[PDB]
Amino acid sequence: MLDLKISQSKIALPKNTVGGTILRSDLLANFLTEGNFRASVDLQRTHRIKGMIKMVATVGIPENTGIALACAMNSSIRGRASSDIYTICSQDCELWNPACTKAMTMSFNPNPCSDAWSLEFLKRTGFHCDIICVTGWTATPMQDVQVTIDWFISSQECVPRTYCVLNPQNPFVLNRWMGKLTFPQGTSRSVKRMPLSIGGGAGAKSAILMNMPNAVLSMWRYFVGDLVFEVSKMTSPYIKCTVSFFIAFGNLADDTINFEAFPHKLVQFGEIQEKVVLKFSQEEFLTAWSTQVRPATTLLADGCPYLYAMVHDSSVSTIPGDFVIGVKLTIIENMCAYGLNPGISGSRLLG
Amino acid sequence: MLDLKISQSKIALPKNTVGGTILRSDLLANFLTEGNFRASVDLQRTHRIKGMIKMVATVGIPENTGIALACAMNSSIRGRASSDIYTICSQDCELWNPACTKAMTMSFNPNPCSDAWSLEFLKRTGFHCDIICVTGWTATPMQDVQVTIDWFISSQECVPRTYCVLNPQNPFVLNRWMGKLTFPQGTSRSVKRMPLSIGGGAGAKSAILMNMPNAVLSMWRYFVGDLVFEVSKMTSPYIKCTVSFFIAFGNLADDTINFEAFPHKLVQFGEIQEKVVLKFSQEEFLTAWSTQVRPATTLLADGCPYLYAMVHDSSVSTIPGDFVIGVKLTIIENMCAYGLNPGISGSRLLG
Amino acid sequence: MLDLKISQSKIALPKNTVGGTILRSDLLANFLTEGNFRASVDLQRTHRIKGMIKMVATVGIPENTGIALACAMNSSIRGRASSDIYTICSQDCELWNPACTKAMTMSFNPNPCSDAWSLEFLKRTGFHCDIICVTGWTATPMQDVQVTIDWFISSQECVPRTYCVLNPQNPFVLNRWMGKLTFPQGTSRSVKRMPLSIGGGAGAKSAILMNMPNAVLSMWRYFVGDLVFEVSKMTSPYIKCTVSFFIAFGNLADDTINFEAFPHKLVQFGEIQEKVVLKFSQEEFLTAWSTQVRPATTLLADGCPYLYAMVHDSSVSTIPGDFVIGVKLTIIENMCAYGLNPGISGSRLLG
Amino acid sequence: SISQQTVWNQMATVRTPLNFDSSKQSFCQFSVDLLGGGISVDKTGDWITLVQNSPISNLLRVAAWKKGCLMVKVVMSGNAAVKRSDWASLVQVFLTNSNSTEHFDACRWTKSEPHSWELIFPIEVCGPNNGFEMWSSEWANQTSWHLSFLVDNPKQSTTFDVLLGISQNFEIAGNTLMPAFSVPQ
Amino acid sequence: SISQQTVWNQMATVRTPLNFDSSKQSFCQFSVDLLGGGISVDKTGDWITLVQNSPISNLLRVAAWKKGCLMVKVVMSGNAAVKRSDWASLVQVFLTNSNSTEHFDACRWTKSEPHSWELIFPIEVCGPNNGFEMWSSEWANQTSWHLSFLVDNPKQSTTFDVLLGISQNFEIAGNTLMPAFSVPQ
Repeated sequence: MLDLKISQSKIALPKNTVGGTILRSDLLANFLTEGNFRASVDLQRTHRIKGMIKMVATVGIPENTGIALACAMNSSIRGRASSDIYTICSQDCELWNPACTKAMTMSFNPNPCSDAWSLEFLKRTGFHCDIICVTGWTATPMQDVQVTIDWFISSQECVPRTYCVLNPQNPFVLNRWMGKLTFPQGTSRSVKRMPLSIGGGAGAKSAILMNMPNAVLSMWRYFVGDLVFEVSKMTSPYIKCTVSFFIAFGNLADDTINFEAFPHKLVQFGEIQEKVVLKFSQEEFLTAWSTQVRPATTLLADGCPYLYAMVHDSSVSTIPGDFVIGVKLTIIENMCAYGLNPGISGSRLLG
Repeated sequence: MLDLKISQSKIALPKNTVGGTILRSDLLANFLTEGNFRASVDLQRTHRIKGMIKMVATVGIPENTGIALACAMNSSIRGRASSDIYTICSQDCELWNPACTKAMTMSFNPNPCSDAWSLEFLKRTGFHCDIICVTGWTATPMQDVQVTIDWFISSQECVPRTYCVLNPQNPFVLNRWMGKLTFPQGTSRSVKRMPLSIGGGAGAKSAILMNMPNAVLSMWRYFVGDLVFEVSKMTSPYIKCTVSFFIAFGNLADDTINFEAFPHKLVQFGEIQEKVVLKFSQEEFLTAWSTQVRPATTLLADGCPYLYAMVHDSSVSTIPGDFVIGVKLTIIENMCAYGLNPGISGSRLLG
Repeated sequence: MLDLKISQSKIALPKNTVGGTILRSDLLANFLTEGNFRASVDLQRTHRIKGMIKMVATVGIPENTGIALACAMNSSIRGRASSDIYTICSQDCELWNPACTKAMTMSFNPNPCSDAWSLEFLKRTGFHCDIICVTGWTATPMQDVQVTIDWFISSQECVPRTYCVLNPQNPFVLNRWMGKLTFPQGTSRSVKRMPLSIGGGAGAKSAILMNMPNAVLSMWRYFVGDLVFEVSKMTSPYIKCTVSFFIAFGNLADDTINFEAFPHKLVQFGEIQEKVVLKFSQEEFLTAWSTQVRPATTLLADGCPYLYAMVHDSSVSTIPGDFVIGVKLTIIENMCAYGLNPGISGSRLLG
Repeated sequence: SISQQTVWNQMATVRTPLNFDSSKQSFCQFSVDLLGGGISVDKTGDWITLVQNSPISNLLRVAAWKKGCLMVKVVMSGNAAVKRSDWASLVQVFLTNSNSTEHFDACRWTKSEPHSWELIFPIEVCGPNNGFEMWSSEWANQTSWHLSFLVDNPKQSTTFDVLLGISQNFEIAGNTLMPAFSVPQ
Repeated sequence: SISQQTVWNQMATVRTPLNFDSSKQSFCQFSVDLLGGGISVDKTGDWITLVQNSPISNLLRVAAWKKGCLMVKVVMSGNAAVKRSDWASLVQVFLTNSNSTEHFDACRWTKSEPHSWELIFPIEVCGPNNGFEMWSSEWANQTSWHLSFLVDNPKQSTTFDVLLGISQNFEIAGNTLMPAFSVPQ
């Protein structure tokens, strides 16, 4: 490690940070160029590098507070690009809560087309890095905080990740943000409904947000597959809540008593636990469904399935704050798609 | 155990205790004489005892507070002896934080010259015991606290520990307090520099504090060895901080960017974890260095190495208080010393 | 190599440089700190280095000119130390003529007492480096010249070189400069006489120059051994001359016809050849001779042998300049010394 | 074995009272507790005494159990103003394990060289523990080693320096809690 | 092993200031840096000092790393005109690794024989490198060996000669660049 260390960045995290807040957004080449460490001139005087870039971020905070940070890598950027968690998280992005995880690691290949990169390549290509706060402090710290990131050239070789549009691989890596779900403290069910007609991007105001893997799925007309979701605790470990997940249609009433007669998954997090991976297999879906539904479509007229999330018991704590979790559809296994999509204009807004 | 129990002491710990505060300082013979337990008259009517003395101290406090206690044993005492953690911890002394450790044990041989002791021997010899608070409460308890100590005659035989001044053993048991380091909450580096020219004792005001093992090392002119440090968390587990340790010279500036290009160790404590043992081998030292440097020597003119400690990321919490750790150089392995030391007058103050 | 490269120095060589001229005299640590190459931060962030320091100097000049440069390494320096070729060449020093050698290499151990060094050690110890011009240009270049030195950490381990004063090793490394001999163009014999009573240092004006290995030999009263001399061509390869070397006594006349009836060695250099190693075995010496003779001693009263050098044929060229060679007694094999030397005041001046 | 030639450690410097009054009595007395580290003096005037905080001086005061040899060197530097012909002074040195007079002397010397003299001798610590002895412990009615001086004519034999040399076999065990040692300045 | 009996090397000759003024102060002081090769004196008058360029004096000044034993001999040749009965002088000798007063003495002597005396003792060089020590290097905060003299009554104890004897085990490494050594005449 030490010898393969190339740089070190210190990101500032103000005690009053809010969420949606960009901690730092820059050219990856600039994060990789801070400080003179062992492998620094090598990084600069070497024409091809095969090891992946590895980063180690550290910062610890007490259990009676929480905050969700996301560190995202993207091949390029044009203009005043969106910094929304949805847009930035499709390539290589890790989301973490320092209250649960005091040191986070991530290795990635900056050149998905091949197996090597260059620092020049990173500069002239515009490889980008955004570090944003996805959810603010549950309880504010006494003082301002700081996250230190150590950068290394890994011994792990780079491997390509390309997408053949009309010939998806298995599994299909989607990395689509499904939304940020909040369950306010109390005995409320707070039923959440995330549509599975994920084509067309994420809704914005008279606009749409878009990322590459979501754009390739939008090319197809109908699809099915085993869906894998990654659920993250973005709030303090002091706010407890048992969430129930299941597949159902938009037209069921919030007060449907036997919602849990459907196949479901109950999620409770341990103090220090922050992630849970849910997997809904194809046995939950009778047939493929539309990749896109026109945005104006009502819950009553939607013929496509939904990922439901609701409070099983209650959201409780001794400190103020809603229980908040983030849902990300990581991969689709044994996917199956039909036909080409002409396209529908616009899409619904995520959570 | 029960049958080999000889006494029980109850030490008072006021909710407002501060640190440097002596909870109880007495003749060991007096702690061993409280209460009538199974082995009590045996302790008094037996001329030689080969089992070590074992003590078990208990007291638990919640994780949102902390306090560091030290229980130290010394062969004798003359006059109004110093009670500073440095002076009292060289023979047999255990330092603990009830927030992490709710029951502490310690076994020792009161007669380092041989393998047996007597209660009479303890009385007429002046064997001493000090229980002091090294760091006060991070957050004060609701009420006053009390620590209960159960004393036993162990089944473990006593073993001698003697020092041949001009012929050190391997390992050399030093037990020298290097200081109490405080890192205030914030994004500050708070660089700490502990000199490795540990000869001559600890500085005091127009005085020097001294303990036996440190006095024998001061007899030699130059030395090197694998240094083993024991780092203890003396504050509440709610104040989080990643500390970085490395060897370097006094003349580097606090803002040296690539401090961590040197071989270093990053330390983060888990909620309930309180101790960490660092070991710096001889590969970190080119040659032996002075056992003593004259006190007035500047950071710029010091040609001997230093143990550096600094904040890697930041010191953060939701409750007030600095992150505080205590450093103790326990043993020196494969030590190597050169020449006899005429002596230099006085020494620098520890942390 | 490339990866183990630590620095690069560029030494200026003015077209009018003269000889005795110091091109650069500095702390070795400063030459090793110029430029940021692959192993640069390693050199600075590593406490012990076992590889030797290797340097590669390059500069080429045409055959119709010449100049003798010397690059010398010494453990320390006190005050306004002498920079004379004699004083500086006893530890690790290479002498070269760019007209013959266009790239020169040298590896050395900066810490003769052991097998490792540090950059800190180099700085605080005062390890010194002098680059001097021993002989000026035979013919001046068109423009100013520059010598580039690349510095590397070698893969070759460091090995100690210590001297036990009253117990010389075999061979004994002396590295004593015997003088700079000049043979002006013409048919003259130009007889040269270098005394072998090399103890007491080199003469200066009402002073003596001294280096360590010469100082240890001066400790003994009488000595003999197989003497190894290294003869270097310090002038342009265009000035040709056949030099004849032999052992004889000071009292022979310059015109002794059968000087060459004695065992001798004839030296002629090829265009590109610059060094020749002469070796005079003990069969040339009947007994040991004085280590020191009092300076005022005449050629007629000197009972110690001499290394003679004279022109065998003639010194000839088509360009102006004397034929100049430098003689250095490198090692003494199978040496044998007798008694301790009280000392004689002062010594004769070298060539 | 760590060792170096000719490196002793200073332990004490006792300067005879400047205001000694020959008229009341002719001599004066002081005693150095070698293992305990103390100096005792007369009420004969104002003594100037000092225990150097040298490595050995520090070690001895803080070492609970001791055992082995120590080398002792006493150097008397006197009044250089007295002509040699007028020297009329002598100092008696006594080695005892205790200050009580009920104890006999282990050794005894009398030095009278003009202006200066030197006295070197070894002492050895043997105790009841395991050959280990604790300074004046009430335990086995343990003891120490005191070097006492009776200085006849304090105005000539004015100064005394005591140096200790540690032996290859000196061995200690345990720590004695002591108050801070004062550093002059 | 090269060796010969009774062959030492002269290192220094220090002559007390001829214009010393008894009235201002009674003693005077000088110090010889054994390994560094320097002599330091008082502002008490005009000292006549000299470091002989003997083989050992030359070797020590130029040897970067030293290690091993050396023999030291000090000869005091005084004022023969003073009648023995009038001798009233003494000189205190101190061995210290540094000139700073913050350093205690490795050894101490006091000589007062009339007209002349001699003092012989060994010193040993131990350093951090590999038992090797560099003269006063800032490196491991290395040091040297200084022999200091406090001469009480410089008019009687007038002259001091220092001779060094090399040991069978003295070993050195590396070269220290020095400026030319002055040869008287």
